[PDB]
Amino acid sequence: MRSLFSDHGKYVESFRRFLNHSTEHQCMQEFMDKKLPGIIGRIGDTKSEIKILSIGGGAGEIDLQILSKVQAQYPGVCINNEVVEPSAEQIAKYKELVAKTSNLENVKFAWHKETSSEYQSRMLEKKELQKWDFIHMIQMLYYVKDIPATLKFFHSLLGTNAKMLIIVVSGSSGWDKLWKKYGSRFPQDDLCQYITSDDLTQMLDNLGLKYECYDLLSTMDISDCFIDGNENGDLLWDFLTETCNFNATAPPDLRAELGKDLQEPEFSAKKEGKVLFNNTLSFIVIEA
Ligand SMILES: Cc1nc(N)nc(N)c1-c1ccc(Cl)c(Cl)c1
Ligand SMILES: CN(C)CCCCSC(=N)N
Repeated sequence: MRSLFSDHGKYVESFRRFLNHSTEHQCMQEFMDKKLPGIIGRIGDTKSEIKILSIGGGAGEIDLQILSKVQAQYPGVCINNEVVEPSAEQIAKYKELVAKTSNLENVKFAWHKETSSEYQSRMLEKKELQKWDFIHMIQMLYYVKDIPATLKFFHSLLGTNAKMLIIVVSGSSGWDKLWKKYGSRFPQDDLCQYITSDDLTQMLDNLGLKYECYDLLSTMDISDCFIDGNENGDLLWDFLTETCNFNATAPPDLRAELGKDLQEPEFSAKKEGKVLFNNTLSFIVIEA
């Protein structure tokens, strides 16, 4: 039983089934349209340049939505958007997207193929720390080894009136229930750990930082998960379990258990002839 984190194989294909089967994207887009404006309201006050740091930037969809809200709030102001991302593949697509968008003149990008850790250490070696007006870590803390040091570090880079935004699954989502109850019966991949908003808020309370946490409901249609032999439903099985071919490798005593739970009022809600795994997201805003 190997971790789906296999890398650029079943991972990607399973991920895709996750996107085209959940409101993951719409959920974040809804937050950027209704809450982001208020949040970035003063990050550029008194400045002739706005510095934005994207950790785990990814492909850039949401990144681009963020810039747009920042731009309408600060017409004419140059923006400097740096991106910290380890995967060349992700960087390639991010670049492609930029070259197709046309409202990006006052915006200059720079991409760095490295991890947030390499960034952290490599920046602790130079001179004094460069400050940022806005930093964001969207769905990537799962891949960080030392979360506390990471949160203390990046918070120390926040300039005057600056804000840091972080997004992970909610402590009240199905994932939370899925990991607590079956977390150890799933392949241990030291490349990623389980993290919910509960864990994050406790680490933030302990670090003594001031934050605000908003939850927003999202779902993942796992209807194909109850249709024996459904090849797509099997795909979702791999993403959830973080295991390749979960259906054909997992103890008959394991899956048999999951079936009953992936339907309970804690894991998923049922309606319209559908089963919707709870994908609630958390948006934490950390003040400088
Ligand atoms: C929920 C989730 N959501 C997103 N947007 N990306 C992910 N990579 C995960 C995920 C899936 C399985 C495990 Cl084991 C862990 Cl740590 C994280
Ligand atoms: C979707 N998934 C393959 C990989 C994401 C890694 C961003 S890692 C970082 N900045 N330490």
